[PDB]
Amino acid sequence: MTIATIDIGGTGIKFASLTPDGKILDKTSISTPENLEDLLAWLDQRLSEQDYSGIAMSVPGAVNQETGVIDGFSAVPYIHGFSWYEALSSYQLPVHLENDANCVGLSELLAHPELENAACVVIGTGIGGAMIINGRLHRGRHGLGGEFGYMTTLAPAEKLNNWSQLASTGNMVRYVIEKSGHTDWDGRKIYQEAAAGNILCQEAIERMNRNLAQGLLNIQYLIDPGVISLGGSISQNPDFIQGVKKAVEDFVDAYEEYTVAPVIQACTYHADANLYGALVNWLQEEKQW
Amino acid sequence: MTIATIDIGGTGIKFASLTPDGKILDKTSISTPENLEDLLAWLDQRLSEQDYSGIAMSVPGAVNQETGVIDGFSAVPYIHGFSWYEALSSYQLPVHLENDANCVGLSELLAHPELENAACVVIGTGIGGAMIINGRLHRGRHGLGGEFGYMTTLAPAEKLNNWSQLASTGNMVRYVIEKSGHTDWDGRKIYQEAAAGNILCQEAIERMNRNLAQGLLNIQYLIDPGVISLGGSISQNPDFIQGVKKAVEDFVDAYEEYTVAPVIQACTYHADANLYGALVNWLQEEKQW
Ligand SMILES: OC[C@H]1O[C@@](CO)(O[C@H]2O[C@H](CO)[C@@H](O)[C@H](O)[C@H]2O)[C@@H](O)[C@@H]1O
Ligand SMILES: OC[C@H]1O[C@@](CO)(O[C@H]2O[C@H](CO)[C@@H](O)[C@H](O)[C@H]2O)[C@@H](O)[C@@H]1O
Ligand SMILES: OC[C@H]1O[C@@](CO)(O[C@H]2O[C@H](CO)[C@@H](O)[C@H](O)[C@H]2O)[C@@H](O)[C@@H]1O
Ligand SMILES: OC[C@H]1O[C@@](CO)(O[C@H]2O[C@H](CO)[C@@H](O)[C@H](O)[C@H]2O)[C@@H](O)[C@@H]1O
Ligand SMILES: OC[C@H]1O[C@@](CO)(O[C@H]2O[C@H](CO)[C@@H](O)[C@H](O)[C@H]2O)[C@@H](O)[C@@H]1O
Ligand SMILES: OC[C@H]1O[C@@](CO)(O[C@H]2O[C@H](CO)[C@@H](O)[C@H](O)[C@H]2O)[C@@H](O)[C@@H]1O
Repeated sequence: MTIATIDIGGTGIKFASLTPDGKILDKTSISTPENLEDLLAWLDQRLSEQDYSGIAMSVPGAVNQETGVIDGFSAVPYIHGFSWYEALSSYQLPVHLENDANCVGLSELLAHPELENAACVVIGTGIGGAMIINGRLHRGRHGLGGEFGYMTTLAPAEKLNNWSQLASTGNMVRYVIEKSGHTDWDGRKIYQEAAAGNILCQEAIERMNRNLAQGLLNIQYLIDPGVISLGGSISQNPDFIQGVKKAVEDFVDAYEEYTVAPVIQACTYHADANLYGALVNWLQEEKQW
Repeated sequence: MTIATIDIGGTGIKFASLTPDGKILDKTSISTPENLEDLLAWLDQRLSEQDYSGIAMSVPGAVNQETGVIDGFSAVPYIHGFSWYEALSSYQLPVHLENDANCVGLSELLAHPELENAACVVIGTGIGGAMIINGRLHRGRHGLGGEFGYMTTLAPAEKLNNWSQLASTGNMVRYVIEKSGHTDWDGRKIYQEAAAGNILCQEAIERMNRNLAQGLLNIQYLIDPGVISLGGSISQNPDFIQGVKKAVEDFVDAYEEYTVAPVIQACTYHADANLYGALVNWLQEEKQW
């Protein structure tokens, strides 16, 4: 059994053949096509060249599990408005799709197959997330389960002041860009410069970690997960992870109200997390998990 | 089949015989006893006088479903630190207990047996809650599921600024008490006086509803329930319910970020909500639901 596993994003399309244990057997990618018709022909070319038992996909936007339709909006607009169950029917394979942040959450089941209740917070330009409840994805009435970036941790005012706005890597970058006066920054450089003495980076980091810690304690007391995994590029840096944990410890010690602290850990995967999670989504929906 | 149903609180102990459809067949109460030994003898007297098939209980504090022990702290301290499975073993009946705010959430299943995913926010002196996920109570790793009163909607500072502090009936009362200069207030009087022209009451109400609306949109975007039910004494007033909904509509219209609005409704029950919910908890744990 091989699963044709597909990650569609603005940054490119990946196609990989995975085993049911989650081993990548081969991996290829192209630049995002200009039109649906060029993507379907690429996908036809990849699918045609092994005997696949299933097609699993990580996509941006909100999937309707009943129709195969991806709603909402994303960086790849031509993927929306039709049934992928129909678009791929001719392979006569079971097809499942799932939203990318949910995929990242499910990839943790491969790494930690004993997880029952878990939250995953994917930190990028904004903040997306996922919930697992008794070993399964929790999607919610309107597929909005685990949209932790919508959480307002300040009173809305001129701006919504949702978590994505206050606590994301993109918004830490946007803040150092505004005060440094130039745009040659990313999260990883902010870290090097703070380590080198750079005061404004030190402070960008402290605000970031403190806003994350406030929002992570909310998640802990609202859904009470066994663990919260942090994903996205920045969670791949152990200095970020240690800084967030210390920031959480500091809230807990300061407010007598707090008893339990969340268990926090970096996501296991990142670069291929959507492949692994789209795989694990396929296996669960087909009940081979 | 009759279930001996018990609600233990600081305000008194209720004992009622319920049918499995949720009909109260008889209902009695006493003042909270001064000691465990007087409560167990009262309970023995009530239990002795019909043929019960089960014992269902609503209790304050955190229940350990495996041990029957109620942890934490409450207004009735002598109920903590022992197994109620042991304390009641001699009746040789199935015994289940559940925390009171969770009970209130489960009472909604009696009123609305089709609920799959639901949040319940119990508004009193503070804010407690419950989550239902696929028709069952979600308790979480540390029985903290649905402790929505712990959610911080402002940055912590001198005070934690958790939802219970900013949005509860008790804290609306505490605010009118502080500015009116006297203590002859409750939520229901605040409403009459605001209706009569009283400006400070009008404002207490507006702050209350606006803080509730902010926190209710968080719940909607974080767990994405089909409905949020509001319980506690104040939710029994239709003017409060209408004011909260309008306050939510006003956030939605103001922030382009918001698409879906929560469906909000008053809890069906209040005065006997713990009895009904403790009943429904019993039936689910015994798989007769
Ligand atoms: O998993 C979707 C996938 O399965 C196929 C057949 O292998 O279609 C089946 O599933 C669809 C979704 O419910 C049905 O509408 C269809 O009629 C059924 O045969 C493929 O056509 C499709 O890509
Ligand atoms: O943690 C994985 C999570 O992050 C994203 C966005 O960063 O990963 C995508 O973009 C990356 C570019 O930095 C790639 O390395 C990665 O392979 C790609 O999927 C989300 O798409 C993903 O859900
Ligand atoms: O690899 C670390 C680092 O590089 C980034 C830069 O955007 O992503 C690149 O490398 C990934 C491998 O980790 C690829 O999947 C991706 O396509 C590539 O752009 C970061 O996301 C990551 O932090
Ligand atoms: O539901 C608890 C209740 O059941 C009884 C027997 O009717 O005890 C059973 O359940 C306990 C909880 O697991 C066991 O420890 C016990 O050994 C078993 O017989 C009552 O004793 C108890 O109140
Ligand atoms: O909505 C029910 C919820 O409210 C409480 C606290 O108000 O109800 C208890 O106290 C009331 C006094 O106003 C009583 O009317 C009610 O019968 C009693 O249980 C919580 O205990 C309950 O969970
Ligand atoms: O009944 C409405 C109103 O009265 C209060 C006052 O505290 O509770 C009393 O009445 C209840 C019946 O609704 C009883 O269960 C309770 O014991 C009694 O004190 C409020 O809770 C409620 O809003």
